[PDB]
Amino acid sequence: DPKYADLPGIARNEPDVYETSDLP
Amino acid sequence: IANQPVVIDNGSGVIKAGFAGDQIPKYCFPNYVGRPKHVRVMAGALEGDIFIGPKAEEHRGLLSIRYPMEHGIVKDWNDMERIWQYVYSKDQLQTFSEEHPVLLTEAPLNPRKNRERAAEVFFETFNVPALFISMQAVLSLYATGRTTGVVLDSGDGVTHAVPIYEGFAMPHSIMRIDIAGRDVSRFLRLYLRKEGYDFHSSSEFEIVKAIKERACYLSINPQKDETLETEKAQYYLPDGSTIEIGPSRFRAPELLFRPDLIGEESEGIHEVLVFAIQKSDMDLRRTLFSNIVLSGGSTLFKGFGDRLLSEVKKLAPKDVKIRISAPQERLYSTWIGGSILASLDTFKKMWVSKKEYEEDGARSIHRKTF
Amino acid sequence: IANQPVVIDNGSGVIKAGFAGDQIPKYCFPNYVGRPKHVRVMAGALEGDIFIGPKAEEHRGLLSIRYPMEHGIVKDWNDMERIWQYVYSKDQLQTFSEEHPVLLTEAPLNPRKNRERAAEVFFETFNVPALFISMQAVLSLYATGRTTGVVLDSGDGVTHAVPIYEGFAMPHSIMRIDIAGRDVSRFLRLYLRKEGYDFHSSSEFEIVKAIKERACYLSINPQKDETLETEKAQYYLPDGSTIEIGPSRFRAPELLFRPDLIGEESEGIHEVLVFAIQKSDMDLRRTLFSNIVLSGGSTLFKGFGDRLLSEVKKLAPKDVKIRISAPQERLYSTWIGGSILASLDTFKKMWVSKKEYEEDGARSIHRKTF
Amino acid sequence: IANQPVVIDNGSGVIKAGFAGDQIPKYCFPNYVGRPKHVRVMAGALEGDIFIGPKAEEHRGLLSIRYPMEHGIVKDWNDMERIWQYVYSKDQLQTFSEEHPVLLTEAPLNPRKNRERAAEVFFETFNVPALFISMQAVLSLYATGRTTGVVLDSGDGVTHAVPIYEGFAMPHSIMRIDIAGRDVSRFLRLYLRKEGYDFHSSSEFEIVKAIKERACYLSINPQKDETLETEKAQYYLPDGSTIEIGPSRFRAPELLFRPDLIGEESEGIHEVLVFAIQKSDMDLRRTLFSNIVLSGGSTLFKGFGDRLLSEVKKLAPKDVKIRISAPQERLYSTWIGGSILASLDTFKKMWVSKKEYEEDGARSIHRKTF
Amino acid sequence: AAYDKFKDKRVGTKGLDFSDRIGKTKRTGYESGE
Ligand SMILES: Nc1ncnc2c1ncn2[C@@H]1O[C@H](COP(=O)(O)OP(=O)(O)O)[C@@H](O)[C@H]1O
Ligand SMILES: Nc1ncnc2c1ncn2[C@@H]1O[C@H](COP(=O)(O)OP(=O)(O)O)[C@@H](O)[C@H]1O
Ligand SMILES: Nc1ncnc2c1ncn2[C@@H]1O[C@H](COP(=O)(O)OP(=O)(O)O)[C@@H](O)[C@H]1O
Repeated sequence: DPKYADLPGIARNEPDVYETSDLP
Repeated sequence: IANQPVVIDNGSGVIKAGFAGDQIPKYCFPNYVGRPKHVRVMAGALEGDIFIGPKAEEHRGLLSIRYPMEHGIVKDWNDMERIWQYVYSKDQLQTFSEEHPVLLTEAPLNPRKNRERAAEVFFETFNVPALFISMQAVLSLYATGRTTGVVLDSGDGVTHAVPIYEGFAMPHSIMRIDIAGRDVSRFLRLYLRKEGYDFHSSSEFEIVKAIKERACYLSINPQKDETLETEKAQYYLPDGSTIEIGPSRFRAPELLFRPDLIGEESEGIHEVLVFAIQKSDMDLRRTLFSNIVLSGGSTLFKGFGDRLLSEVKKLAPKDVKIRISAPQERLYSTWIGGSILASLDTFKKMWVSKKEYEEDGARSIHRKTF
Repeated sequence: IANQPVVIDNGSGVIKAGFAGDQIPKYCFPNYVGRPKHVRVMAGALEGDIFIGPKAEEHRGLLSIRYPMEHGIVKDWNDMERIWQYVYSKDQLQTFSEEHPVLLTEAPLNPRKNRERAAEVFFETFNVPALFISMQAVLSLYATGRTTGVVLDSGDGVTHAVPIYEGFAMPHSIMRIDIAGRDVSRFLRLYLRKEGYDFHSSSEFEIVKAIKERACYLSINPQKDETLETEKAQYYLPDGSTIEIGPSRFRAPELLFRPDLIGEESEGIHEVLVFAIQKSDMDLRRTLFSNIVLSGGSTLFKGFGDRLLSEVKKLAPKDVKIRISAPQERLYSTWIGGSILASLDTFKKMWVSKKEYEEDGARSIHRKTF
Repeated sequence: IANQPVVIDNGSGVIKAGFAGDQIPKYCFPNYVGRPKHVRVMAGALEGDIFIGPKAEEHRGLLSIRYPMEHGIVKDWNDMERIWQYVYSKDQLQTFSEEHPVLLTEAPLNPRKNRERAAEVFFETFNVPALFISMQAVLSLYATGRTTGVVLDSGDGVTHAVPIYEGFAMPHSIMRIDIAGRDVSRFLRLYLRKEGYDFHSSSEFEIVKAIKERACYLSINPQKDETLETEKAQYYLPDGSTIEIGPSRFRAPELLFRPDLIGEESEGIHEVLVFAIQKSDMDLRRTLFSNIVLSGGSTLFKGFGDRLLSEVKKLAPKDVKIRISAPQERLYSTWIGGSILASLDTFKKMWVSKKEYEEDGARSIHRKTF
Repeated sequence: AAYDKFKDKRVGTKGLDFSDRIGKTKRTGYESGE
């Protein structure tokens, strides 16, 4: 978001959610 | 008077301050008091023996750093009082403490005497209209906008996990461990001494923290990265000197998953998360694995999510859907929650007024704390 | 040849071993394995990576304590077998397990596979002539010398009440609850952290148990002592440091009477006793209130008798005579029973021979277990 | 191996060499290489540009002194290798390096690159059958003949404290500070210039070291004796000139207890001892206070025991027995330990062979060294 | 006298590795003098 982007401690180029595979 | 309440996120590393309604904290400064160690000889030299925030960061070499709070527990109250005085000063928010209510965010499972002394400051030393103490985990849910979820808040001072389901918080399933970001910095320092780089000074320890933040990745398989030859990533010091960190880059952050490395008889961070869920009733366990929320600064390590999910998957039951959600503003999530909660009209009933404290005393805070 | 049988009280806290006819158990040691956490560097050091009993008691700081059996269920059989191997070592008893018969004392309403696996060890590993497993309640009656009486045995592992009338045990009236001495020590630890005293290490948890046993009183009225400001009685630690225990003294032991505190929706020990009597037939109920026998280590709390008697009176029918008899040797009543039972000529018919086990297997020991 | 192992105590001040079984080190010489600064004009004058040991002591005035090792870290490897060559030469042991095994004694928590390069020399330059590196603290215990004790070894180069219990060493409780005997000599030189006595030359600094050893007492109260007018105690220099040392006698050696005097952010020698014990488990703390062992040359200052015991008593807990034990041969204790360990048959298994080093490389030294 | 006291003492050097290797849990050098 461009609003929070001004802050120094922002995560960039990272996935939002880590999840397991649905298929066994 | 209903002047807008001030949110103060009393973090171990950096204190985040601002008024309710604000989208981001305006004023973020390191939580320590720097005093000049060298003697003053000149007549036009820097005035004052106390430097807080950007003045201390600029003139760091002159000053001796000393953290007042350790593992989220205020050791020196005189220094802690001066930091809150600095929040209200012309350099930071620049408002009267008597006009605005305050919203404080303390860690879970702290001593009763800690809250009592902290409260005394804001009612006796500062004539604050009203004070409300809130949990770190509950505020994170307001920031994320979810009623159900496990909040794993791994800070610089303390790491704790609080499972909250559809607004309800299970107080018996809350797990807290003293080992946090500041312990990894000390553990990395030991590896720099083994390489042959000494950082004895309080100012030099802040450079070691900067080195960790700049060049430190979490190994997915420790035995693979132990066997494979590590790339010697050079770091440039303020003077110009280069340091090759090498294998110590991934060996330092491993402490979070194996506390036996520093030599502490405790569970790993990955065990804390799963154990907290396992303590909860059978019905909620599957939903808690579905709704996992990461927070705190110690989650920012490269490949943190990948390693954590692998460790949780091994400990977790077979054929269960594990979804770990990380907000991009991991560091600022707690404060953002505070602003959202503080903005509500229900907040008027929630806080304890100055007059209310004077009548009942500390007892009112203890009843409403959780 | 019919050699003198060895009595082994398989307690969760302490194992009590001796020969039938002995007035007191000759060999009593804690039921946990201690392994050294620190590294050996110098020659002529303490030999062995495993320490059991008085060798682990003296070097407690060096060792990491692991209990193999919790709530009367053996989680680690390798450790428990090694401990039973130590019972017949050169330190304890000094005899061959193949020469002497064995008498084991298990808790009521335990899993079938737990008892079955325990027996396999003494028939397969140890070529014992004959094995007899006995109830904790029935042995307490031999010790006291009463055929009729309700035995409320509140141990470290489990608490249970078995009503037995004129040597007849009602198998449907037996009530056992997991909450015991071990849970009160963990519950006390929670109050010490709230006062600001951390005891993370397994070696430090044994001091918390020592604090409970030394300085802990059961208040006759909870709310009076909760509302009044405590004296904050000081305890001296091994190193020389002093801690203020304070309100944690009387708030810890309440767990036995109020399981709601830990969050477990179970009956209190006072409800277990009365409910077990109320299950019995109308004419026997009055006699069972008249003849109540207290046993187990967790009954040793100061004012236990006065608090229990008050709680039973409130729950019991009006105008009923309630006489609760507590032997001075509460801890050693179970073993003394085993010695009396084992000395009887009839006991020769009671046990299962090694030959009978080999033929019928587990079936034989399952038939003669109750 | 039939050939006796050679013990080499690589001290910053004096190197102590000899064969295992010997009662005292036969060959003790200063650890520096003296080169002639003046020009050779006549025929028949002193031969060689390199003087080591008694030849350097005899003709010191001609030579420029240069210490190859500082704080137990080899600065110039070419010079350090030549001194090790001198140990084997006709003047010293007069034996082949390839025939005898070697036992090296380095300070704890030294850089890995120093240990790696030091070992390489004894396998590459010297064709040694086997090399074993040992810790200074562990060897001191063999000399004293005790498995349990805290070893405060304050040397010329480095001061460190290692708590060891019944052979076991806690590696996380080890404390190391660069400030040592050589720093007090430099700090005393500062006071000599303030008094008005110049010792610019490398030879004149060795006279300052001799002055320090002769006339320096440790005050029980430093501020009292600092204020009081001091007696001007005269010292006679080699040439015949008399110097009045005066107050500098006790103000110089204070550096050991107050590192803030030079301006280094480190703990005092008295804090190092107590802090190292406080890190150890609660149970062992009282035993470690009971068993305190002094070592190193920097403890030989008059009133060291009186000042240390006063400082430890203030920092230590109340009602604890504090027994400080001093071996009569403080200086020679470390070497004697090496001779005792080296004489043992268990030492044979401890060895790293030449063949083993060639296969594994530097890894073999890190794997087998502590 | 010190040699005589420590003379018959032994250590187990099998599987010995003091180094800062993460793999395979905790290690304690010198197992026993058996
Ligand atoms: N990019 C990063 N990578 C790894 N660790 C980081 C990074 N940024 C900050 N940290 C660590 O996180 C700490 C910040 O913790 P913080 O979120 O301020 O805690 P609190 O919740 O107590 O305010 C820093 O001191 C540092 O140790
Ligand atoms: N004086 C005491 N006051 C209170 N609790 C005690 C006291 N002595 C022992 N205990 C508790 O009782 C336990 C002993 O249980 P025990 O009777 O040995 O169990 P078991 O029946 O399994 O053999 C101790 O571990 C402790 O928790
Ligand atoms: N009598 C003395 N009084 C004070 N200091 C002394 C005395 N004798 C020696 N020293 C100091 O101790 C040093 C000797 O250090 P030493 O113990 O030999 O070092 P290491 O243990 O590193 O081999 C000398 O260089 C000197 O600084």
